[PDB]
Amino acid sequence: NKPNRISPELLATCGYFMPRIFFLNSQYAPQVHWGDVVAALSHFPAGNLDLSSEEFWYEWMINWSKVGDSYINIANSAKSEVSHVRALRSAAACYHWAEFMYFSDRSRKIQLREYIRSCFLSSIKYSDLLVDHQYIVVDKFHMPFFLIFPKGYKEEENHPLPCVILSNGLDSMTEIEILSLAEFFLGKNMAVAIFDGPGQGINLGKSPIAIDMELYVSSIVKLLEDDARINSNLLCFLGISFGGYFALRVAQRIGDKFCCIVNLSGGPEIAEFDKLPRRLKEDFQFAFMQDNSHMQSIFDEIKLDISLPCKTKVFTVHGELDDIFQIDKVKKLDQLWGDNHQLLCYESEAHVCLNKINEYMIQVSDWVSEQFWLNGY
Amino acid sequence: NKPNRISPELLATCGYFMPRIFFLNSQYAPQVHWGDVVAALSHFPAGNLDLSSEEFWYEWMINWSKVGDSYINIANSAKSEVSHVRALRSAAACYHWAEFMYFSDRSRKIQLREYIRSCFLSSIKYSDLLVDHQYIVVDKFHMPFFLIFPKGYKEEENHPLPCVILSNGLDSMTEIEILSLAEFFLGKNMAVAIFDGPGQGINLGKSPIAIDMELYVSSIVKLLEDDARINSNLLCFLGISFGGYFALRVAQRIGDKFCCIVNLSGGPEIAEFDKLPRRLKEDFQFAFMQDNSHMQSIFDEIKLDISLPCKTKVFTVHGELDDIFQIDKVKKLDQLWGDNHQLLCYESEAHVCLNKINEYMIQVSDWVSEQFWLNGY
Ligand code: NA
Ligand code: NA
Repeated sequence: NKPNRISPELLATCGYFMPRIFFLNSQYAPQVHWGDVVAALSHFPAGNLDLSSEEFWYEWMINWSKVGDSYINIANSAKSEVSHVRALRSAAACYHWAEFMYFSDRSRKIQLREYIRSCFLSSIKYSDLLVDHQYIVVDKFHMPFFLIFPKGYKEEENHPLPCVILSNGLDSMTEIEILSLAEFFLGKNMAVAIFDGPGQGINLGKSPIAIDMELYVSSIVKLLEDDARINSNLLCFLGISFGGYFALRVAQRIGDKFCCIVNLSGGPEIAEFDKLPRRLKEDFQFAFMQDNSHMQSIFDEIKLDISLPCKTKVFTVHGELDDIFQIDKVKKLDQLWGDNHQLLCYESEAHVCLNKINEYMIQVSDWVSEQFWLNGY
Repeated sequence: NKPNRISPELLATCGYFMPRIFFLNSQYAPQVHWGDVVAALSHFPAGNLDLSSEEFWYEWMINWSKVGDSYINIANSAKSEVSHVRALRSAAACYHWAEFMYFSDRSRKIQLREYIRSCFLSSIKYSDLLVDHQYIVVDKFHMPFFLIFPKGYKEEENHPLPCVILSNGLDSMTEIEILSLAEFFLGKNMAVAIFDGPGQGINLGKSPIAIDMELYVSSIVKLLEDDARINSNLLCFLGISFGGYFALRVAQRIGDKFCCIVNLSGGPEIAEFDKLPRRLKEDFQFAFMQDNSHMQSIFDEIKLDISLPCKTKVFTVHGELDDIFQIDKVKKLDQLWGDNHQLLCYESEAHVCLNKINEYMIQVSDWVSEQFWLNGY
């Protein structure tokens, strides 16, 4: 018998995704341990090493689902609330990596996201964080919304807090990657607003993702203006990935509502749809609830008019080797937007610079604090 | 230009150590991100893949030192206390993986452990945990000692707390692996006592490790008896690795002082010294401050008399494929010690079962709580 280990071939093949799967060391956001990846991949079928193939991500979903199931069983037999919550968090992380690049069974993907959201709402019950969970009605759309306050927050012993609104990317889950980012702002005694817009979080596969996501952000701003606990003159919008694209839109359309905006590896336009690597064609197809033939036209419409003015301070983190949002288009935007746009460019980093996420989220969090201080906080 | 990645050959070679390096998702204990491992190993010299070779661990120490240095620079330029502490923790983790299997420069290894301890004492200043740091005098030895209380602890609003004493293994650092384990008990509103006995933590390479570590544990017990904040009738001793060996000694010599004892992959005797794999000969040599020729005699003397009675409830977690503490010797002890010894044996797990550490620390923490409840807590 050999110890349970990940195949060298598989580890190599998954190199791009390993920084995504581990993500950020987080207190509240579900996170995998190395052993969870071993549990998922130790018995992964050999000869299945094509990141672009449907068969790879089927086995990926199946194997990660097993590890999630194992943690739900630990959670169900847990002898304490603290153990129960630890197990539910581990389960949620495993189910997210099961689903995030799986698009072949719409009902199964939605089921896995429901598992994650059920785990999250259970974790909140036993957490030490004040979570204000509600639906924001935008026209006929009921938008899931979480307003989260720093550790030991009491309204009676605090002035109104600054607030960071954070957007999902194409394939993130709100309580996993976005809550992970949000902890950097909670750690600095800021409120955070995380949300499931159309085609985002729990709504992925239910409603098509909205290109004009600023309309939904506008409704969050209106809520924060009405909340006495929040200083609406100290607001930041942060987007990761495609969420970073929304961050550039917010800068153009409603930028004057924000002291500052953070773009984590979003861009003003996406690379040619047909030539997208890995599973990204199916990823974009699933989010927009459209087939291959309709997607380039959507990419055309997505493309920003970069001459339309940037109405606040923007900080972009981008990788030179990003194959989804090309660095040349980001640098063109950086040049045009001038003193209002700061670019941190990582020379040897792929899409979202995930080898640097710990160091750049330190820098980004301190930059946001500075912009609030520059607006007299 | 290719994105910074770890060589397939290197990832494969390091498979045994990757679960050790990532360890446990921790709130206080320093922990690496995936990106830190990439920073360490992306430019690791090719053709250097022998885990048993001195040249491998020299380059390992050099490359991990670079990443630690990078985090100290982030810490020194940090614009907030929260950012400063995040950076110091990341630095401490990197310096630990630089040193933990490096024995060739005594002064450099001690220097790296001093860096970690300086980072830790700085992190305590800005932490939300009550840390009682002092020296326990045992004869002429001044033993570094940390009594840590749960989050939001106030003596005036608490009865005396149960306390878990945790021991280092051969190559752990007290504020890294041991504090990581300790968080499972802090999470359950227990006090934790972590310490640097002879040849342990900051004392590794300064004093030879003491085979009779129970003498130093006895002095901790006396301190906890005198502390009004601690219920001395609700004490647990946990050891990891060689620390688990000390846990078996404590069970034999002063077991009646403890409600329960946890042995994380310690054993009653070590495998033949001469045939030890990887860097373990140099590891044991360094800890005992002795040369190759003296080490088998020490292993002889280390070997327990398993007929000497176990004086409390013991829980052992062990891997079938452990190549340091053979499972057959652990199972012999389990049989002899009877109803007072419980064995969790993982069929396909190597030394310390690190692919299972998250799930088994859930089970272990709940088991300790149960033993305190069985002693009327
Ligand atoms: Na307000
Ligand atoms: Na006491």
